[PDB]
Order: sequence, then C-alpha cells, then structure tokens
Amino acid sequence: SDAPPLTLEAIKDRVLYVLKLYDKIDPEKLSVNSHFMKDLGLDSLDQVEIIMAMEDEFGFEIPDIDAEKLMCPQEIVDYIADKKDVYE
Amino acid sequence: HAFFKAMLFMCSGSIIHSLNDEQDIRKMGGLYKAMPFTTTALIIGSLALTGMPYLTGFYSKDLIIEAVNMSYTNAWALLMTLIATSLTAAYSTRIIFFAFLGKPRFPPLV
Amino acid sequence: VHIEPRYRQFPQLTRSQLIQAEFFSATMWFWILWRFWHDSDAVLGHFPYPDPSQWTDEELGILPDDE
Amino acid sequence: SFPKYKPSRLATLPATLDPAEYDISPETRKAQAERLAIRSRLKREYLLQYNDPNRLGVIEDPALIRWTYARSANIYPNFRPTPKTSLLGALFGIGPLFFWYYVFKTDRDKKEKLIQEGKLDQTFNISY
Amino acid sequence: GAHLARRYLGDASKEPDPLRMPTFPPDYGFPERKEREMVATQQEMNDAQLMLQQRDYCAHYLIQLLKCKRDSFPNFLACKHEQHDWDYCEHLDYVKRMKEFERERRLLQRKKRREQREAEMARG
Amino acid sequence: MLKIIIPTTMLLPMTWMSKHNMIWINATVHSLLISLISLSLLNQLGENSLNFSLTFFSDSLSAPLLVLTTWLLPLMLMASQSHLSKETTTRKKLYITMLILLQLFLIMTFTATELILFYILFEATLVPTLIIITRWGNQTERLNAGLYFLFYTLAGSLPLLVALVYIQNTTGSLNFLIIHYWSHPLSNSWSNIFMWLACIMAFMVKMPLYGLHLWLPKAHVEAPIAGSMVLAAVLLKLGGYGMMRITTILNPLTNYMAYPFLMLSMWGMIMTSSICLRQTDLKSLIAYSSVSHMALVIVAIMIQTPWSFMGATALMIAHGLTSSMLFCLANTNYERVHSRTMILARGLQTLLPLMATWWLVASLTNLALPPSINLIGELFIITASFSWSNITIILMGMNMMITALYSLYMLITTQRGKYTHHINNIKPSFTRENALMALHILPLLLLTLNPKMILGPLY
Amino acid sequence: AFSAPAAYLTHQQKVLRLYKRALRHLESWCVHRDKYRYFACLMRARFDEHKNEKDMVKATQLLRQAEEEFWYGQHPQPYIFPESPGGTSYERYECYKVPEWCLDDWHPSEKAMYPDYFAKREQWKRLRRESWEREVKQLQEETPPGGPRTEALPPARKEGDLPPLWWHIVTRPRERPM
Amino acid sequence: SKMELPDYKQWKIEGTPLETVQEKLAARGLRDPWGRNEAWRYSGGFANNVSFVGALLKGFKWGFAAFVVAVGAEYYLESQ
Amino acid sequence: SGYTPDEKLRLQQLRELRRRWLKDQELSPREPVLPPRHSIFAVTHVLIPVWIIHYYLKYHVTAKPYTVVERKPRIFPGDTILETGEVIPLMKEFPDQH
Ligand SMILES: CCCCCCCCCCCCCCCCC[C@@H](O)O[C@H](CO[C@H](O)CCCCCCCCCCCCCCC)COP(=O)(O)OCC[N+](C)(C)C
Ligand SMILES: CCCCCCCC/C=C\CCCCCCCC(=O)O[C@H](COC(=O)CCCCCCC/C=C/CCCCCCCC)COP(=O)(O)OCCN
Ligand SMILES: *OP(=O)(O)OCC(C)(C)[C@@H](O)C(=O)NCCC(=O)NCCSC(=O)CCCCCCCCCCC
Repeated sequence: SDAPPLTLEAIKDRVLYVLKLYDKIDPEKLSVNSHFMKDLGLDSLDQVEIIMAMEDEFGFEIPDIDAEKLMCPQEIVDYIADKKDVYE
Repeated sequence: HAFFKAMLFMCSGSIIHSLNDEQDIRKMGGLYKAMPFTTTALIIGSLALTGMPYLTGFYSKDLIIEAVNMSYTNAWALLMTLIATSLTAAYSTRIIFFAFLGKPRFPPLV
Repeated sequence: VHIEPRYRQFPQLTRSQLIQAEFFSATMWFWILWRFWHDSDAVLGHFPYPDPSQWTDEELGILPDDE
Repeated sequence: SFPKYKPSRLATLPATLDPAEYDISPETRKAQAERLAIRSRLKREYLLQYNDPNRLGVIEDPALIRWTYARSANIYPNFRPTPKTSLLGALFGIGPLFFWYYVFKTDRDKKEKLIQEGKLDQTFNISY
Repeated sequence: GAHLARRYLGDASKEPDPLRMPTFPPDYGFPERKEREMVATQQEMNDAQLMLQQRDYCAHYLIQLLKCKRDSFPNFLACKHEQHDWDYCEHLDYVKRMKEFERERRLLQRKKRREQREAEMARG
Repeated sequence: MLKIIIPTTMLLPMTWMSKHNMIWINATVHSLLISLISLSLLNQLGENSLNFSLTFFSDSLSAPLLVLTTWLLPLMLMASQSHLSKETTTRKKLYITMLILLQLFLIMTFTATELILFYILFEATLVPTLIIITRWGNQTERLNAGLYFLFYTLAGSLPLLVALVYIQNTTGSLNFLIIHYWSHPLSNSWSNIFMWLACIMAFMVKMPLYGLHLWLPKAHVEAPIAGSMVLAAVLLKLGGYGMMRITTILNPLTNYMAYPFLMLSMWGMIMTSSICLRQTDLKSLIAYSSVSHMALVIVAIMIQTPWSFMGATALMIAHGLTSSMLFCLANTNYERVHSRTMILARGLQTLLPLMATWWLVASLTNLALPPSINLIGELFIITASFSWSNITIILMGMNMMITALYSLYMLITTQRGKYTHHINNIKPSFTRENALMALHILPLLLLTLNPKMILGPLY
Repeated sequence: AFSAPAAYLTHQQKVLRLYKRALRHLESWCVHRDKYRYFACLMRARFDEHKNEKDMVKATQLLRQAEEEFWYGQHPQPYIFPESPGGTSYERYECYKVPEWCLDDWHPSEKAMYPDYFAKREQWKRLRRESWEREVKQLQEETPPGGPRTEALPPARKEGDLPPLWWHIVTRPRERPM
Repeated sequence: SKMELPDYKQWKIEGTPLETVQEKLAARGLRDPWGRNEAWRYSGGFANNVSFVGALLKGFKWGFAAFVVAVGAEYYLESQ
Repeated sequence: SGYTPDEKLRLQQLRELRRRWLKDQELSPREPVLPPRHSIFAVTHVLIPVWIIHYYLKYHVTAKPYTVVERKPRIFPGDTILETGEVIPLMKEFPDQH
C-alpha cells in the first residue's frame, strides 16, 4: 500500500506545525488567518524561506509565480489541498 | 555478476519505494537501522561486487584480474583495468555512505 | 502485518526482519572465515615464486665466458 | 570575478545572463504589454470555444495550417534560381552520386582485376 | 615487472625479446640436453578431448583430474589431490619457462660482454 | 486460368444488378470467394511455368502477386464503404466498377504470356486509377496528382512500346518463353544502349526510381483510401514484374548500364528515408517509405543474382501488405479528425488501445523485424549486394537505422504522449476497422510461417 | 501554474527568484542539514546586506553580478523533486489521465453499472448547459473593446452564477487517476 | 489509525551539531531560525549511527562464534 | 503581494466546485452492478508439454538423419566401452614426482 489518503486536517496541522517551529514567529500569536506581512511583520525573504520549508515538508515544489502570493497559512493549506485533490 | 547486480537493483527499488518514490541519494538519510534487511543485502552485494574473497564476485573478478596481470597485453589497458577496479570500490562506498549512514534527509512523514 | 506512519519518529520495526538480517550477515561472515580457514591458498598463493637472480650459471647451462 | 559563459547554437544563452533584461526602457515595457495582450486575446479566443458545451470536433488552429502550408505547398512559388540555390542543388544532388559511383567503380574494378589475374579466395563461394 | 623497466628504459638489445625467442641454439651452453618427456600419447588426449591449449607436457595430470571429477560426481570436493598434482605440474612448467627466459637473458649478457671485449682487443 | 478471370467479369453485373443496400455485402463475399479460388495458383512446379493456354501462364513469381491482388480487393471494399455512405447508389456502383476493372486488368497483366499484351494491360490499369483519384479524392490537389501520375507513366511507357515492336520485328516473337529460350547477348552499341534505356525506363518510372518519384507522394496523398491501397500494394510492383521479365534480353549490357540507376537507388534510399524524419503529413511519410523500399527492390533487380531476385520478390509482397495496412491505419485517424497532420491528434493509445497495438505491429513489420518476410527480403537483398560490393553495407545499414528511426518516430508521435485536449470526437474503433487491420496483418505472419511461397522462381 | 502571469517581472520578483534558486543549489551542494543551515544563514546575511540600498542602477548591477556568480557556481546536477518538471516522476501518470467526455462513448451495458455515477454526471452536464450562456454574457461585459489585456478571469458576481470558463478546470482527471 | 502529531515543544537543538552551527553563527552576529525544524533528524532513534567499517562488520560476532565452534568441532573430529 | 479580491473569489468558487466534483467521483456501495486441484498445474503445464515434446523428438525429429547430434562422450584411460567391451590401457607409468 502507498501513502494514506491525506486529508484537510492533516495539511492544516502540518503547516501550522512547521510554522510553529519557526523562530521568527510567536507560536501563540500565529493563527490560520494570520497574515505573514501584517499580523507577523515578516519580509519577502522570510516568506520565501517559509515557502521552501513547506515544499521540503510536503515533498513537492510550488512555482515562484504561485508561491509569491501565499501570505496566510489558510492560503497555503488551500493551495496544497487543491494540488493533491483533497476534498474532505 | 547477474546475481549480485540484480539483487543490488532490487535493494535500490526497495529503498525507492519506501521513500515515496525518491531516487536521489542526497535525500536518503540513515536507513542502516530503518531498513535492516535492505542494508544487509546491499552490503553483501557491494562486497561481492568489489571482489571480497570467497564470495561470488571473488571467483570471477579476482581470476580475471590475475589473468590480465599475467598476459601479453596492452600496458594502458592493464592500467585502466586496475584504476577501474579501484573506482568500483569507490562508488560502492559512495552508495553505502550516502544512503545508509548519517542522519535522515527525507521528508518527515516516514 | 500493519505498520503505521509516525511523523518524525523512528519507524516501527519487527523482530522478524531484525533476526533475518542478523542471521544473513552472520552467515556471510561465517562463510568467509570458514573458507579462508580451509582455502587460504586461493588468496595467499600456494606455490613459491622463484627468484631468477639466485639461479646458478651451471643449471642454466652457460660456460664461464671462455669461448 | 569568474570565467564567462560563451553561448552557441546548440547551447543558448540563459535569460538571467542576458543583458537585454537588465536594461529596460519604457518602449520595451509597452512592447511587453502588447505581447501579453496578443497572447491573452488568443488564449481567450481558444478558451471560449474550448469550454463550449455545444462544440464537437477539432478546434481549427490557423497557425498549424499556416505552418503545414508554408512547409509543404508554399516553397516552390517562393523559390528563385540564385547562385546559392544553384550551387547547393548541384552539390547536394550530383556530388554524392558521382562520389558513390567512383567508389563502387573502383572497388569492382579491383575485384574484377583480381579475379581475372587469379586470386580472390573464392573457396566455398557457392551462393551469390 | 623490473624486466620491462630495464628493456624499455635501458639497453633493449641487452634484454631478451619475448616474441623472438630463443635466439641461441639449445646446446650453446649445455654439454648434454635431455629431451622433455611426454606421458600421455596423442590418442589419449584426443579421446579425452582436453583442449588444443591444455595438451601440454602436463596433460596426464589433467586427464587424471577429469576422470576423478567424472567418477565422483555428487561429491564435487572429492578431487583435491589430482587438482593439486595438476597445479604443481603446471607450476613446474612455468618454472622451466622462467628458467629459459633467464638463460636467454644472461646468454645475451655474455654475448654482449664478449663482443665488447673482442672489439676492445681489436682497438690495439 | 479463365476460372479466375470470368468470376470478376461476373462481379461486374452482380454489382450492377444488386439492390441498393446490399452492394457492399455481395461484392465483399464474392471477392473473398475469388481470392480463395485464386489461392490454388500457389501450387507451382519446380522447373517450368504453368502454361494454361497460348495467352496465359503462371510461374512462382506471378502467383503471389495474383493472390495479393485478389486479397486486396475485399480490403479495399471494406475500407471504402465508410467514406462513401452519403454517395448515391449509382456512383457507389461506379466506384465498385472501377475497383473491379482494376483488379481484372491486374489479373490479366500478371499472367499475359507475351510482351505487347502485357503492355496493353499494364497501361490499361491507368484509366480506372486516374478516374478513382480525380473523381473521389477529397482536396483540390487531386487533379494535379492525376496529371502527374498519368504523364509520368506515359512518358516512360511510350518508348517501351516502340522498343517492343522493334524487338518483335527483329526477332520475330515477343512470347516470354520463346524470348527466353532464343535469347542472345546485346552488343555494346549506342543503338543497344538506347534500346536498353527504352526497355528499362518505363519500369523505372513505375517503381519509382529516385528522381522520377515526384508523382508518387502527390498521387498517394491525394487519393482515396482504396486508391492509395491499390497504388502502394500492387501498382508499384508492376515495374518489378516487368523488370524481372524483360531483363532476360538486356544482358550483358546491364553489367555496365545499371551503374547510374544503382547509385540513384542506393543514395536515394538514404535521401527519401531521411525525408520521412521531417514529414509533417502522415500519408506523405508512408509514401516516402514506399519509395525507399522500392529503391531497395531496384537494387536487387539490377544486380541480377538469384538471392537478389528471391529477396526482391519477398520484399515486394511484404511491402505491399505493410504499406496497405499503414495507409488504412492513417485513414482511421483521418476520418476521426479530418486532418492529415501528424501532431494534431496525439496520445491515441490512451483512447484507442487495440488500434494502438495495430499501429505497433504495423510499425514493427515496416522496420523489418525478424523473422518477418520484410526482413527476409531485405536481408537477402543485402547479402546479394554485399557479394556485389562489400562497400554497399554502409549504405544499407544507414538505411536500416533511418527506417527504424522514422517508423518508431511516427508510432511515438501518433500513439504516445498525452491526448490533445480539445479533440473530443474520437469514438471507439468500429468492428469494421479492427477486422480490416486483422485481415491485413494475419497473412503477413502466416506467410513468414511458410516463406517459400513468396520467394520467386529462383527458389 | 494556476496564476495568470504579468508582462514582466519586477526587480523584487527577480531578486526573490534568484534567492530561492541559490538556496536550492546550495542545499544541493551541502547535502547535510547542519552544513546547509550554516551556509544558508550566511547566504541570507549576504542578501540582507544590500537590501537597504536606494540606488536602483547599482542594485540591478549587483543583481547582474549575482546572476553571473550563480551560473558559475550552480550545481551540475541540482536536486529536483520527483514530480517537478525535471524530476524522475514528472509525467509518470499522464498515460492514466482520460478525459471525462470519453464516458459519453460508453456502451449502455457499460453504463448499466455505476447508475448513480451517471445520474450525477447528467446533473453536472445539465448544470454546465444552463450556466454556459450566463458565463459568455458576463465575459462579454467585462472586457475592453480592444480585447483583454491579461489572461486573468473574473469570478461570478451573482448568487446563481458560476465562474466563467470553469468546466475544464473543475473536471480535471486527477493527480493519480489510476 | 488517525495518528496525531507529536508535541512541537519537544524538538530541542541542544545536544546536536545544530548547537555548533548556532554558536558559530552567533560568533558572527547571525541567527539560524530553522534549527528546530531539523532537530527531529537527530533526537530519536536517529541519535546514533554506525561507521562505514562498523557497517561492513554488521554480523561479525555471531559469524566468528559459529566459526570457532565449527573449527573446534572439526579439530576434535580428528580423535578417531 | 498576494491575491487580489477577484482572484481570491474565483479561486474559492472553483475550489468549492472542484471539491464537489471530486466528492461526486466516489462510488456508492452497489456501484459495480455486476450482471449474472492440489497439483493440477504440474500435470497441465509440465507433464503434457514434456509428453508432446518427447513424442515429437523421439519419433519425428530423430527419424531423420543428423537432426539430433550429440557430442562424443569422453574416454579416459581405464574405462570399458559398453558395446565393444574393450578396456583402455593405463596411462604410461607416471614418474610420480611429488
Ligand atoms: C532524374 C533521374 C532520371 C534517370 C537517369 C538515367 C541515366 C541514364 C544514363 C545512362 C548511362 C550510360 C549512357 C552512355 C554510355 C557510356 C557513358 C559515356 O561516358 O560514354 C563514354 C564515351 O564518351 C562520351 O561520354 C560519349 C558520350 C558523350 C555524350 C553523352 C553526354 C550526355 C550528358 C548527360 C545528360 C543527363 C541524362 C538525362 C537527359 C535528359 C564511354 O566511352 P566508350 O567506351 O568509348 O563508349 C562506350 C559506348 N559505346 C561502345 C557504345 C560507344
Ligand atoms: C518520366 C520521364 C522518363 C523519360 C523516358 C524517355 C526516354 C527513354 C530513353 C530513350 C528512348 C528512345 C529509344 C528509341 C526506341 C528504341 C529502339 C532501338 O533501340 O532501335 C535502335 C534505334 O535507336 C535509336 O534510333 C534511338 C534514337 C533516340 C531518339 C529519341 C531521343 C529521346 C531522348 C534521348 C536522350 C534521353 C534518354 C534518357 C533520358 C532518361 C530520362 C531522364 C536501332 O535502330 P536502327 O536504326 O535500325 O540501328 C541499327 C542499324 N544501324
Ligand atoms: O520585498 P522584500 O521581501 O522586502 O525584498 C527586499 C528587496 C531586496 C527586494 C529590496 O530591499 C530591494 O529592492 N533591494 C534593492 C537591492 C538588491 O536587493 N540587490 C540585489 C542584491 S544581489 C546579492 O548580492 C546576492 C549575493 C548572492 C548571489 C548568489 C551567488 C551565489 C550563488 C551560488 C549558489 C551555490
């Protein structure tokens, strides 16, 4: 058997886990609607690093044209779910 | 050579299937303990490939090298054969070192 | 047998695979040691290699530079 | 700093190494704008009929028809005898023929002369 | 290897040529040479179908080893004395070949020394 | 042999008096029966021919060609009855009449025992083919294709008629048997040189020779599928039959008059084979492959050795079957998408798997995969050429590699990759198309089971 | 892939792309995690050094020198994700992707199985048929008389509407269709 | 099934080469904000690994023990 | 700088539609409505083929000359030929130099 059918809850949990292991983000201040630029005060390079971290975690690469405009954890989980045809 | 080369490829396929269809050794961490049977089979195959004494590769490869050393042949061909014999152990070490020793480099979902 | 993913933990192993891998590695090493004990000459050689520079001029059949 | 990269025909120049992208003038910017406009209007024209529920068949691509016509039937009407075309036609059409004729004639002359003079190792040459 | 080093770096005319050998007659320095003895006749080697390269002066031991192999089939380890005897005969043959090479080498040595000495005598 | 000739002349009124909805059924059934009857000509003797009468005869070279013709007519009917559905009954009967007349003319041509009758029927084959192409073709290039075909043929064939009447006046007869038994050497003269050219050039054009081949792509591309099948399978082999019949009187001039043509056939073999690598049209690719195979056959006939003749016969039969199958396969896609461009409809293996395996088997046969009869013929010709000159192997091997290259290139382009997104009118393959493919391909393998039946009289 | 591109990339966009590429190739060079972390922080500092510069000309010049250095130092064999456009599994599953319209060609005996699926498919087809004309009208309203300037599409602006040109996006085969 | 992820606070970079990296970076006034994301590769069962030569001699102990036993058996078989 | 409101809205609507379509791709429990010895393998896949091949080789192939040609068996000094019954002499007094 191959990998189990990854669901929405797993994606959200793992994205928030990776973001909570980031030393530039306060874990209790971070939510799933938290904007990276406003609600956390990070700059463009930090967003690039977060995108690469999620790429490394989920085993697939998000192109630069699509990745540059993901500024919330909900946006990231939505993009990952749409890429993998996660509907539940 | 059929024996150990075929089983080396089968070990590589086991590794690839286990690590979510990953083939690059730069993302294969510590599988010496995570895959004990695969690592023992790959070690035995790499030792047979390099001509470790009294293995299947021994009885053919050492005899071939001895016959090459004891023949009226090209000097350059002899030297190239010896250097290739060294590089065989070189790349076997490459595979074992980069795939089975060290720390994990694969995605967290194991 | 059913084994679950663990997410950053060492994978769950089985006693069967461990004992099988250990048994086969031990079998290989025992075979190597036993064969080297019985058939060492296949590695170290069996017959002595003579030195030509030690041979006497008589058994090679050469006169002492007389004719 | 570092040794340079020399492009060629079969290994072209990368975009990030091309100075034409690091010196931008407003004319180039509006040229890029109109290029994107043409591409977008073509994409819209394709997508309007691609997603049509009532369409059944092959969406005709005028570019493909133009390409095939230009590569097949438009060549001779646009051909003109010139020194380049004349010399190239003569060379590539006659030179190989004369070269192979000379090679085969020489080989068979040698073989026939050897046969008449009396040694070619013809033993067991039954099937011919 | 050292012989290759001497031949390709030193006086090549002073070292034996492996292809053109022997240069000297077989009785140049031997008062009495005994012909080499062959134990197995042509018909025996033909019937054993040994090989066109295994029919050397050691073919009798090879025939014995093949017979022992065929006779004790299921036990493939039962032919060790015959194998050792064939290996020892081949080893002795190789020793004789090395002896021939060395003899030709020092015969060329002596020939060159004698020629240079005779030329030196001619200088007076 | 009238037991085969008369049933076709009876196919004519049966077709013209059948009711409107049973023309195809009757034509197919009775054509298949006629092919079964013609199968009895394969029992050939070992020394001489089968001299039925004063006018007709058969040997082991014309029998496989007759069987191929009789077998090809039903395939042509099955492939034609799809694109003529909207046609009126009268013009459908006219089309079937054209096909029947073509088969009858070919049957008499392959067995005519004297050269003037053979010429008359060999030229009579032109009229039904021209009518088919220029009346039932699809594009506006069919008129030019017909003109090129007709005039290319006649320009080379009229001097053949002049030379034939000259030969009959000089020697007294044109019967093949009397011609062979009373044969005399041709002297090295300018008159003999031009007689050789007149006797050879018609069949050169019909192959076609490289340089005189420009009619073939036009004619085979603009024609309907039945026209393409009859052109590629049978009508190209008339040149080979005529060449191997008329070369018996051209010796020993051939020994030095074949030198130009051989070159044109060898180097041309490469050139046409390279053209297929850059063809954007599938039918043109198949036509150019036919040109290269026919060049190989021309080499085989020109070097004039028994192995070369056996290889030429085998290659003629094998190419007929393979090219017919390839044209039918391409036509299926054409009826799907109404375009001949190769890169239009891609990734068809996903949507048409059984048609994909038909494509694969046809391509494998085309590139001479052993032990097919294609490979047998090509290999016998190659061995004969190597005996002729050991330097020929370079050109032959180059041709083999390029042939494999373009065959698998066409297969990969049409069948593999991903489907074109907007093309949504690809319906499942019909029983008729699959049956047509199977009836093309099964005789090929059954023939490699027993190859001596297509190896010619030199066997 | 899902985003409509612009006519050009801004200087910030180019800098970010070069940063990501340099980090990826550096990770390819430094296979071990700690070494990669050390040299990645060094690279981050090297990028941060010139982020405050105001002169745009020297900024783009430094970007050009950065580009030249990257080409020289790039990994010959950078790590590629398996499903990436250079990876070992890039188009592995394209042979299993079958368009949905193929189901219209099924035999009635084939459609006899999966009756509920074909009922839902008929629902979807009816929805598409009823929404097509509204989609076309909405697309006609919003574009300039000179044609669209970019390939970005608008959403549905009414409660009962659907986003125009949606059928082929929504009915993609799958990522692993078999 | 339905596995749940471990606590994220258990991942400490202390006791790993990530400590050495962090110290060498702080010596230059630089920070590594992703060390905790990599700590799982060093903490659990991946804490220690064998060397190359140690990997080669994976089953040497049992093989040598069996070798000694068999040699002793065949040596004392010579008491006929 | 992130999605524009129109981009976000279109993505959300397309995402809802796509998830609905994927949900509809599932199968109801009855969807595949299907319309209405211990050692046999060795007998059928080994015994029968070997019977056929043995018959074809023993009674058809070997009926013709030279179709089956075996290498001549090796003869060593000391063996006795089954048909002739003769004994090959021993191999000439080995010097026995060990
Ligand atoms: C597109 C492709 C179409 C097909 C092409 C077919 C090619 C046909 C050519 C046939 C080759 C042979 C023709 C002539 C035979 C001899 C060759 C020539 O060199 O003659 C020499 C003689 O020297 C001169 O060449 C004489 C001929 C000079 C005039 C011919 C030149 C024509 C130019 C080529 C035109 C291209 C052909 C297409 C025309 C439309 C030989 O010297 P010699 O041994 O003493 O004479 C032998 C013949 N004898 C015994 C009967 C007298
Ligand atoms: C698709 C285009 C194909 C073109 C093919 C057409 C050309 C074919 C070759 C020329 C054919 C003409 C041959 C004429 C008929 C042959 C009969 C014959 O050989 O009899 C000779 C007669 O020989 C001739 O008279 C031949 C004259 C040729 C005149 C026609 C010229 C045609 C063009 C010539 C050059 C081109 C030929 C090759 C072109 C190849 C195509 C590219 C002997 O007659 P006597 O007078 O009795 O002599 C013996 C006693 N003294
Ligand atoms: O929007 P933000 O996220 O805030 O982006 C900030 C930004 C940098 C865009 C902004 O401050 C800005 O516009 N700065 C202008 C100057 C500038 O950034 N110039 C580019 C600096 S290039 C440079 O020096 C990088 C050095 C490393 C280059 C790679 C060499 C090594 C490659 C080999 C790989 C193994």
